[PDB]
Amino acid sequence: MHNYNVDRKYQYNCRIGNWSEEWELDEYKMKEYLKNKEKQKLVSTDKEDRLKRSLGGVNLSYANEGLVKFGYTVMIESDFMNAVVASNIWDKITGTEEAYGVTVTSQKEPIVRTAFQLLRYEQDQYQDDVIHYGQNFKIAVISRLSEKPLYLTSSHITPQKCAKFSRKQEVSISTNEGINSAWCFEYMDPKLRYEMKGQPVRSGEPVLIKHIPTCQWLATDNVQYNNEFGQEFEVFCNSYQCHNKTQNLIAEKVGRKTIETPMRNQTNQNTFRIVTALYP
Amino acid sequence: MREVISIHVGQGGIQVGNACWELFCLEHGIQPDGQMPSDDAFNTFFSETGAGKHVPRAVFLDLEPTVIDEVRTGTYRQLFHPEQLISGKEDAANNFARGHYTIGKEIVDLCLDRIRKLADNCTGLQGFLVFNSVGGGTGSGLGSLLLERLSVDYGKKSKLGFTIYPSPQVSTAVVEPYNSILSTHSLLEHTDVAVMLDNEAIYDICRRNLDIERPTYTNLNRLIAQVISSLTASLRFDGALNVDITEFQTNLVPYPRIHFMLSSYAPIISAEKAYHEQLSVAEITNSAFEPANMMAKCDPRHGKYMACSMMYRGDVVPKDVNASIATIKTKRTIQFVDWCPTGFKVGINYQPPTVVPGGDLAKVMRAVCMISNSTAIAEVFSRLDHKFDLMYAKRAFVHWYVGEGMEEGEFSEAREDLAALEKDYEEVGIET
Amino acid sequence: DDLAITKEEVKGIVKTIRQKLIQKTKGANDEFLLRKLFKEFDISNSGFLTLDEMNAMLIKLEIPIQKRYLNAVFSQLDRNHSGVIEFEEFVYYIVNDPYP
Amino acid sequence: IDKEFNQHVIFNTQGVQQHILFGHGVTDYNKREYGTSYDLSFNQKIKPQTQIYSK
Amino acid sequence: MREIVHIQGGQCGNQIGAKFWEVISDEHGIDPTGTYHGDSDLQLERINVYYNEATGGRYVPRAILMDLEPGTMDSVRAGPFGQLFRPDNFVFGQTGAGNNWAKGHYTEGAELIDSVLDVVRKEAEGCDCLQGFQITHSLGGGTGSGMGTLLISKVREEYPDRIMETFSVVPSPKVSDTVVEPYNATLSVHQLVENADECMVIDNEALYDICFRTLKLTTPTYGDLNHLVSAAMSGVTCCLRFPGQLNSDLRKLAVNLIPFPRLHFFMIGFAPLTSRGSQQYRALTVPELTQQMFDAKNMMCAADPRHGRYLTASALFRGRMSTKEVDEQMLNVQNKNSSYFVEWIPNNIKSSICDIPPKGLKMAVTFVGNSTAIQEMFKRVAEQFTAMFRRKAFLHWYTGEGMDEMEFTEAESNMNDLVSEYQQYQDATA
Ligand SMILES: Nc1nc2c(ncn2[C@@H]2O[C@H](COP(=O)(O)OP(=O)(O)OP(=O)(O)O)[C@@H](O)[C@H]2O)c(=O)[nH]1
Ligand SMILES: Nc1nc2c(ncn2[C@@H]2O[C@H](COP(=O)(O)OP(=O)(O)O)[C@@H](O)[C@H]2O)c(=O)[nH]1
Ligand SMILES: [Mg+2]
Repeated sequence: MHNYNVDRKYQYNCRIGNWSEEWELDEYKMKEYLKNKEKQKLVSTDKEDRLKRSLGGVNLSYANEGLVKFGYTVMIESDFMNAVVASNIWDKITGTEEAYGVTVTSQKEPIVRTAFQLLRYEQDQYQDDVIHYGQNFKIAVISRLSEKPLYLTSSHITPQKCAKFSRKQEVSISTNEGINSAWCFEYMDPKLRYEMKGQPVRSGEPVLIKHIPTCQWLATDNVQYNNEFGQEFEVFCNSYQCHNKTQNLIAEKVGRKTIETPMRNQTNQNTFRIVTALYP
Repeated sequence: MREVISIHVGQGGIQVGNACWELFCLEHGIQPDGQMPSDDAFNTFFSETGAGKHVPRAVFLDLEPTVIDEVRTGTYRQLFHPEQLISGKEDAANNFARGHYTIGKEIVDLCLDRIRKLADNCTGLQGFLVFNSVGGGTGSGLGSLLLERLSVDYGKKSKLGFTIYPSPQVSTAVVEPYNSILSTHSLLEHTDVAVMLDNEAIYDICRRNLDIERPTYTNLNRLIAQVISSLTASLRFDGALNVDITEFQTNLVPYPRIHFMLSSYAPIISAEKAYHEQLSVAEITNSAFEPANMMAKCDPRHGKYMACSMMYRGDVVPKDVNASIATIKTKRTIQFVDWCPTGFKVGINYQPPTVVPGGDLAKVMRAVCMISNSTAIAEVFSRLDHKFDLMYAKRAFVHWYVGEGMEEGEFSEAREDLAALEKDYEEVGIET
Repeated sequence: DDLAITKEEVKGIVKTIRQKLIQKTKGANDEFLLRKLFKEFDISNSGFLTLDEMNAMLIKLEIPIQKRYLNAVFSQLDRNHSGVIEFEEFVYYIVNDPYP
Repeated sequence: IDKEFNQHVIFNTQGVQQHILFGHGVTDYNKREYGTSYDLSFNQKIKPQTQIYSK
Repeated sequence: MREIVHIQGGQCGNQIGAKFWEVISDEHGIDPTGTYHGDSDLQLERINVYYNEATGGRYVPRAILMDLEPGTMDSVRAGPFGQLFRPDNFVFGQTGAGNNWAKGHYTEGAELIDSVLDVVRKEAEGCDCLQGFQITHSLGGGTGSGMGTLLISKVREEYPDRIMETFSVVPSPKVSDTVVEPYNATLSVHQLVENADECMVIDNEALYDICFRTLKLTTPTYGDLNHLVSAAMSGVTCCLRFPGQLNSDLRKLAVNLIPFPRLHFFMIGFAPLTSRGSQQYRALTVPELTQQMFDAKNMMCAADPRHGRYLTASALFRGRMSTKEVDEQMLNVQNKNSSYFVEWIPNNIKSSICDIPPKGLKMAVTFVGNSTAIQEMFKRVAEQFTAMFRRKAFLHWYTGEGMDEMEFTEAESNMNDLVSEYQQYQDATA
């Protein structure tokens, strides 16, 4: 008179009752796990693959006489976060075109995901390879991360497409090769922004990064975001100018100031640091 | 010069049309893609497009698109005319009222336009063939609407119905007696010749002879196809005694009200034991009249015989046919009616039967297809009337008819119409 | 050489192929219809189109282009110069492009 | 505390679910099979007795 | 193409539909990302039946999620396959029902039903040829049994022509989960006989019995429970999604199973159900199927189907089978069960065939029947209602929301009338 469900029960190891069914269920569960390991769809293999491809090694190119020139691999760092920018390809932005988010991260170790290349946007009168202030270029991702080239771009603010947290202008790594890649350097201080045009850009200095189609500066905040690679902040485009208004139009009419010279200070948020390699 | 137009309405009509036209396209040597390899005997069923392929003279009707688009994806997507596969949007759902009183008109007009176009090209149209299942809502309803529409569009033109009635006990639906009675009421005054095509009797034939425990509907469709081919080969193949379809309503119809009959075929054999048997003309004639060989669940021993049209194909001998007929008449257990001294109509064709690869039948040199009209056919009508009225007594399943737009009275007129038909059959059977 | 393929002719061809897919089935569809041929013949599942594959797709979708015009449009479409077209990129160009 | 190996226990030690119809299943049975009578009979021409034959 | 739209309210129907959509996505080869990676072309001709097509090449289920509280819906959006549903089909209240039928049907239900009615409308004119409606809910709770049935009445009002079926999780007297089922259970079942064209019943107690006796699984949860009910869900609509030798739509099943307008309550069963031991040990054959699918202990409600006579029955075979074996099995089981079947109608059994077996299976059978054994459940329901109504227990929170004893009395009388007219056919003779 073998009867099941007899109040207290032991493991399937004992023979009290209903042990065969439990043991067979356990066997078939690991046999399904055998199927999952036979066909390469393991979540563990996926996470390990992503982690290993994200954290590969890389060499930063050395800088001679501290002058940035096209083709080097350099680090881009927000000073206000004191942190280096990286890209998350695996996360997909909400858009018909394929674009991937970029976030700033405190850890500064040289990684493949954290490295970038500088490329000449369009042929220019400057034949020499030294980069200059106010010269358009395109930032490209390392060929190791993706065989296809990926460029950092932005498109004008729309209520249809606003940042998930910051709600402001987006920055996206996309396959677009259009004019949106046009990025330009700018020297930090208000007094000399205009006159620093046409001068070589040297590494290690506090610089500003501005988009051409929008004339917006790229910057970051203490804005929280979550992804695979720990906890990371946001990078976007916005004008963090000082709030007080100045009579630029009336200064124009009187004739004291001309538009190209700026008059409004911008906060420390907007600063960015180019980082080269320590040793050759 | 001579053509016959085929109509396939209802799901069963569709699945029998597929098999029949596969059989005909193989036996005519035309590929499924539609053009003759080239490495006037087709004008009856196929029509030249002018250069290359051949255009079907067939029409397909159904209210549910699964079978139609399945055929459109099948091997004959390159064969069939595009919009002669007329498909609806909503299935009639086994309801005669749905197919006859609400949504049948949105499709019957298109079908009549199509048949105008097909008949206009044809110059020597011989008649119409109709394929449908009685125990299906859309089948019965659309077959009805088509029959009264063509009855006033043409009139005297001949039509033959290879129709599938529900089996006595082997049937799928519960409400099939209703639409069966209504379909019979619709067709008994509009169909020149109608044959029985129930399924379980032929299932028994297959189990007995082919020795199979597991056949399906495909074999049924194939064998019905072979019967149709045997019947229609006389119009397109040379023979010593050619019989036209017009010699059906003049030889198998003693009275206008009696036009229901049943078919049979011989020999049925597999490829394993065919070479070890005789298969003589006398034997295939004797087996054709064997009571269990009937394709319909009807016992000929319980009624008299009126007229049999039996046709041979192959290298048959008229003298041997006459000898077999003499032996049949000599046998006592088959008895004819007194007022019909001669009741055999024989035709001879020289084309041997075709064999489809992958089918059950083997290659044979002689074959006979027989169509018999007998007074014993009233048994199926009586049993269907019982299955009707037992559940008809207390207004069962009636409101899905009446609230659809059907009037409640028509079942009555069907009842006394079938009663008068049965009285006609049992009055004819008496001796004079 | 008889002639080189001209930009306005390229625009005409792309407009024709761009309009042809609209006529079939419904408005929201034609994306699944284009994807479905790629599923039908992309055996390796890698996601890369080729010259002959695109020729086949055009032949299926009632568009017999010249070999030369097909090479011209292929070259215009690809900048990688690898002789392979990403299916999603081709779909985005043909279907979602504000510019003619 | 388990974190990574917690996948193993949730997968094999009574997670509050059941795994993808594998209780309903039938040596290896995913074997999603499909073929309709028309799609098999009249086109590739396999013998009607040789169809069915459940396995 | 004769597409059907899904609606579900309350956490019960939410779970049922969530797992049903997982089953359908698995069957059709749709990833939780909504992108198709099937193997056949045969999975794609009938995608429009359940999935609409959106930008990016993805598909969206045409389902509506309604509730008076957001907890279970936030759970389902976080669960697997939660990304298939559009964010617009979630509708939720901030109050909840609290197992109060009046709250879910009169005060909060009426004011909230406008949005859900609007969305179901726009989706309904979204489709070309609408086929019907299916609803999944539990009558033992507040929000479901109230708001769902109010939507039932409204939709039946604006669409008198279409067909509508509901899947009702009813309270079992043995397994008790709340103190006040009978009141709102009777209130809901009253409003079902007049509007629902099809209603089929599921019971937690008997479904537990299935899980613990047939499957013999040591510690079942709600997951495999919902898996069984979802398998039953999907087994009925196979012909509308796949080719078969005998197609049969929901209207055909209705007109072929229901004799009278007020007998539209149904009992369902699924086969082959087996324990985790004998999968490779028992041969899958039509005789074994037909034997198991008429086992009384295979049904999902406490009602014993041996205690009455079957009015109509239907079996929907899936997979490649010969038609004869089905036919003779049906007729033989009809003949040796003459005393257990009604006599005045002959051949009260439907056989339907679809040629696509389920995932991981070679054959399957879904049984739907209408029997005089279902009314025993309403005897328990009526006895409980009368006993707890005689002392006027818990009546006053209902009546403090615009209710009075008139509707309770009329619902009780109507349900007893239904029981009477359903039982008088049991002993009827022609
Ligand atoms: N001989 C034969 N009969 C068939 C076939 N298919 C269906 N039937 C018969 O048709 C009856 C049911 O009607 P169906 O043909 O299936 O369907 P319908 O006639 O289109 O009517 P609806 O079901 O309302 O769509 C069954 O009882 C069968 O006897 C077939 O392929 N061959
Ligand atoms: N099958 C099944 N039954 C459930 C589920 N959740 C709840 N139930 C049943 O529903 C009953 C309670 O219903 P309730 O939550 O009050 O319904 P509501 O008030 O409309 O939300 C319990 O007796 C359970 O048996 C589920 O996920 N699956
Ligand atoms: Mg049909």
